Amino acid sequence: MRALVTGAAGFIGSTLVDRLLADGHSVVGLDNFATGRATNLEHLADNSAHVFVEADIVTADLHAILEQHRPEVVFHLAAQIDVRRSVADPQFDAAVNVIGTVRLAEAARQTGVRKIVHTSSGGSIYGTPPEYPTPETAPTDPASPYAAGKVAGEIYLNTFRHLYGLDCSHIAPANVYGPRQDPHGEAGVVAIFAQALLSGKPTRVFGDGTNTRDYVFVDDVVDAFVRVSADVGGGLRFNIGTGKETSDRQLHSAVAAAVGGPDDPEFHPPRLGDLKRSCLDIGLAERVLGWRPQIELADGVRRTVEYFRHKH
Amino acid sequence: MRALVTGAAGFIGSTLVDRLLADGHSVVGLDNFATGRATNLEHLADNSAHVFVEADIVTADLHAILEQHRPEVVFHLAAQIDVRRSVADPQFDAAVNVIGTVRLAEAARQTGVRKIVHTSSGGSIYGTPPEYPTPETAPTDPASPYAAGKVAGEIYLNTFRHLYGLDCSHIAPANVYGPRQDPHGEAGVVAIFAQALLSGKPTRVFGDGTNTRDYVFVDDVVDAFVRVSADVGGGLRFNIGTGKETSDRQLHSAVAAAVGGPDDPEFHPPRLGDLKRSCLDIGLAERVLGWRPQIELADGVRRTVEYFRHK
Ligand SMILES: NC(=O)c1ccc[n+]([C@@H]2O[C@H](COP(=O)([O-])OP(=O)(O)OC[C@H]3O[C@@H](n4cnc5c(N)ncnc54)[C@H](O)[C@@H]3O)[C@@H](O)[C@H]2O)c1
Ligand SMILES: NC(=O)c1ccc[n+]([C@@H]2O[C@H](COP(=O)([O-])OP(=O)(O)OC[C@H]3O[C@@H](n4cnc5c(N)ncnc54)[C@H](O)[C@@H]3O)[C@@H](O)[C@H]2O)c1
Ligand SMILES: O=c1ccn([C@@H]2O[C@H](COP(=O)(O)OP(=O)(O)O[C@H]3O[C@H](CO)[C@H](O)[C@H](O)[C@H]3O)[C@@H](O)[C@H]2O)c(=O)[nH]1
Ligand SMILES: O=c1ccn([C@@H]2O[C@H](COP(=O)(O)OP(=O)(O)O[C@H]3O[C@H](CO)[C@H](O)[C@H](O)[C@H]3O)[C@@H](O)[C@H]2O)c(=O)[nH]1
Repeated sequence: MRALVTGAAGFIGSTLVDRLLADGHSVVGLDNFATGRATNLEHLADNSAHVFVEADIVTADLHAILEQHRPEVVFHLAAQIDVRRSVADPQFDAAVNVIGTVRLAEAARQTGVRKIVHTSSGGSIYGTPPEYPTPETAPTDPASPYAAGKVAGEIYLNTFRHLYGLDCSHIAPANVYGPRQDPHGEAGVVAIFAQALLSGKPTRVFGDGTNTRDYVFVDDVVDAFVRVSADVGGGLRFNIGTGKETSDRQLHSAVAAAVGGPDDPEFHPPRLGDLKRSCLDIGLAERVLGWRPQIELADGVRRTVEYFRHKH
Repeated sequence: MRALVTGAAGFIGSTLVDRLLADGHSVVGLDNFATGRATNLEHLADNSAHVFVEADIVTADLHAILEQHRPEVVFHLAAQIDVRRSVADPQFDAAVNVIGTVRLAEAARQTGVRKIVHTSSGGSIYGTPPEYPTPETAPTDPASPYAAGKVAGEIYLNTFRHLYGLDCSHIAPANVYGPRQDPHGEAGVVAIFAQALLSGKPTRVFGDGTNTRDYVFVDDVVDAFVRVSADVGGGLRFNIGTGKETSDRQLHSAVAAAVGGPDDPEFHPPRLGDLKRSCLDIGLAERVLGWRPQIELADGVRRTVEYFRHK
């Protein structure tokens, strides 16, 4: 089928592109390189099945783009990704994550797109939830602007589903990690730890290091995207994680073990916007999509460290 | 208290301005006249307790404005109000209703504001609801971009409440009608019927005219805004309506009885985005705020028609 991936030059996006190409699809990648990198797609230069469009979802003529490329499925991964950045500038975050999503939906409903697969944030949309691991039936209760825009994105797509019959499902990942994740930002802790420890540069945890996240390997997330792209799970959000909690301190230890380096992080002050715990109930994804995470943290971390070691 | 009202040149907004001033508050009104009218505020020219700011919530320096005026409560009524327009231009609707709300919250949290009273849409946010009358416990299920943006506004304000402790409550009105509603606007059916029947111009219904709404008078809505502005109902939405259903067709008869003469409208195609039924459970507002509507449709229609006739 014809596929279009927004955020295609990014970590998850470029990985998804590779998978869709392997599955025999024609893929249009779309990105403005806000946080994505051309290097993530450079290996595709001579692949006729891939076309890249440099575009900002906030202002580009998405109607024209979709009219030309006629995707059957749009995988919407383009977003402002950093929780702290969303606190610092909530308007910008809302522009990219809400307005960008709205413009894309409005373009899509006009061009015969069958389905949009949205990227939510299973890690943050529930805020501090009533129970862990947290099912999709739990109320959204965002406590950062990033989380709020992700929620608003889902709701708008649900609206376009009612209005035009434009199908949607929402992939709501926990904390995704693996090869191609940028080690030089403030988000993407696995990447940050791996490269810093390989380079012998300082590392840090925040608060007392007891905050937990649910760490899910990129390939597993990509598989969920592909599964939900079919006429399955229409209208639904799916938590995409492992349902296991790892503390900041425990993560550091795991990455240090994989690197074979010291396990001696610095301790820095808490970050406003960051939840204390995150753990997803992944039963619905199993039931509806037949999806289960295959990669355990130890193995995923090893593969991530190797990515940094082999980097040219 | 010091109050700021966004959308103050509008129908509900200017009415709320009057109420707050009467209650002894100082008021800053803010509007860009997208749909509001200067005539709604012209009587305030000489009142020093009131200051008006011409500003667009999407682009204005809201931080500077709120820093200057230091409002304790912000009543947020500025919005793109038309469902059909939201379908025509979802991006614009989202810019005003979502981005505008986000910019206001971000300004408010930095400027010592105690509470934002948001205006949601009780009539539309539930979409086709699981029951009637519809309680606030019913899930939101918007079926127009307008409704979606209203829900998104609520959620962003709830977010700012968690993040910064900026208090918020959501007033979710049904179908508000009464004096100062734009007779020449695209929204406002009671205004449309009143204006047209007074002019002897044609009146029309969409679909087969079976679509129902909950008609709540402006003065009752304003009272709910006042009640919820206190330290009560934090983080909560309140349906503000009558809990009584009136169809597109049945309203026409009421207006014609008030105006006089003929009672025979046309019948045009349904419009994309418009729901079929709407009726709000108003129990929560009663229990929590002590709010009850005072004005019944017949009485409210008389008032509205009389107002329009006087011009
Ligand atoms: N990594 C995680 O833990 C995780 C899990 C849940 C949610 N997500 C979501 O996954 C998606 C991909 O994130 P990622 O981890 O690969 O990070 P990333 O930064 O590599 O991916 C985001 C991509 O979107 C692009 N982009 C940003 N703004 C854009 C705009 N206005 N127009 C066009 N392109 C734009 C960036 O340039 C980048 O390539 C995002 O929607 C993110 O919110 C990430
Ligand atoms: N009338 C109803 O039935 C009803 C009920 C539920 C919800 N609402 C909400 O009530 C509020 C008031 O609506 P109304 O019925 O008085 O209509 P209105 O059009 O008279 O009031 C809206 C006001 O907002 C102003 N405004 C719009 N965009 C603006 C912007 N970008 N910057 C600054 N000001 C801007 C308009 O100029 C106008 O004065 C709105 O938030 C509306 O969505 C209306
Ligand atoms: O140098 C660092 C960086 C981070 N952390 C810790 O690592 C964890 C994860 O932080 P990230 O910034 O890597 O990611 P987030 O938890 O902010 O991720 C959130 O945003 C993502 C988008 O980037 C996804 O949406 C995800 O679901 C959501 O939880 C936190 O507990 C943080 O304290 C450290 O200990 N040291
Ligand atoms: O000439 C007309 C115009 C409208 N209508 C009918 O009148 C009803 C009300 O339409 P309005 O445009 O007056 O208002 P909405 O129903 O669109 O109101 C919605 O948007 C409002 C904001 O403008 C509020 O948010 C409200 O809660 C929400 O239901 C509809 O059934 C419509 O079909 C007619 O019969 N004839």
